[PDB]
Amino acid sequence: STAQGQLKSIIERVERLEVEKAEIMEQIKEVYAEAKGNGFDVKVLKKVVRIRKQDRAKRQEEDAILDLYLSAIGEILEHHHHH
Amino acid sequence: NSTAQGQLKSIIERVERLEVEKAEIMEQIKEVYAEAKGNGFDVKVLKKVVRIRKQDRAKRQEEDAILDLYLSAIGEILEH
Amino acid sequence: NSTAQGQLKSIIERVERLEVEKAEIMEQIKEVYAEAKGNGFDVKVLKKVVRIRKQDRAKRQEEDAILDLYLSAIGEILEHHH
Amino acid sequence: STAQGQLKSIIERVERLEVEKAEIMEQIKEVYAEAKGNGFDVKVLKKVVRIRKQDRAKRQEEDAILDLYLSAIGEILEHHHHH
DNA sequence: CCGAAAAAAAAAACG
DNA sequence: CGTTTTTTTTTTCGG
Repeated sequence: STAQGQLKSIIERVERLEVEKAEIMEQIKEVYAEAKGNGFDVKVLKKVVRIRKQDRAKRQEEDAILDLYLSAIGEILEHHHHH
Repeated sequence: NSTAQGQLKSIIERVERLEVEKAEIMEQIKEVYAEAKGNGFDVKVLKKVVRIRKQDRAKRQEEDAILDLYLSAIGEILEH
Repeated sequence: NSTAQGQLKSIIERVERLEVEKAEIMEQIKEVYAEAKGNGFDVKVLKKVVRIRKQDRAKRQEEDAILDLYLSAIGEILEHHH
Repeated sequence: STAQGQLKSIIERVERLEVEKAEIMEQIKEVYAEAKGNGFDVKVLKKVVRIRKQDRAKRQEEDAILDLYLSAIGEILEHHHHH
């Protein structure tokens, strides 16, 4: 039936995507293992990745607000030029 | 603290790319579930179905692992 | 602040006693495994057996939970035709 | 055989102990939940409990070193009670 | 936001 | 010692 087929496609797509996600997580562990093999401190590395992630989030908030300012300026410009 | 730092950069950049890909996957999963809800499905029940199937596969590999432990223990006893 | 201080110490003290008890339990578990090891058992295999049995109990609990979801969803569909 | 019975008592004792352990973890979680219900921040509470645990480890190590000093002094005292 | 469920990070046991 | 699981903290995600 159509509902059985929809169910099957849902479970199938989710399970494939989660396979891919597990592959990504495993590759990340590969990078950390190689970093450790070259003498790096994995724990501080993970802390660095977390900190850079947090700073990146702040920058994106700043960029969205920045775009608000740019939008208001854009309206002021179009109004200035015509009339 | 010189020529290791160039490698450090490759490390962090590779990690950041991989986590980008990971977030893209998570987003696709969320999209599939939201479309399922839009087609009248209960996302919570769907996730429980996926969860149980995942646990069953994990158990099956676990039992393969205990089997391998048994065969190894026997071989260790018989070799020495 | 002030009045909360009496509650704070009672909380931390009860939790810390409970953590004492939990650590004592972990010690007893290690004792059982060590004595079995002294009797020739393979501790790793034993832990795997305990772990598999626990996974079976978890799986059965999950099956009961999804069963309840099915029953509730059926009740939802039927009770909201009227 | 006797090894079958030993196996069974082992598995049952461990499983009984892990039952007890899960009940204790539940009591801890409940205490934190009611504390939160009284307006506390659970995360900071857990951080404090962890810090006190770390202090307890530090003091017990230092107390063991203290015992080394006390024992050596005791040896000097037994030597003294001879002169 | 909450409460459960996944994942990351931290801690510890085993050889 | 270190590694390779276990335990805890942090994060996710639907409601």
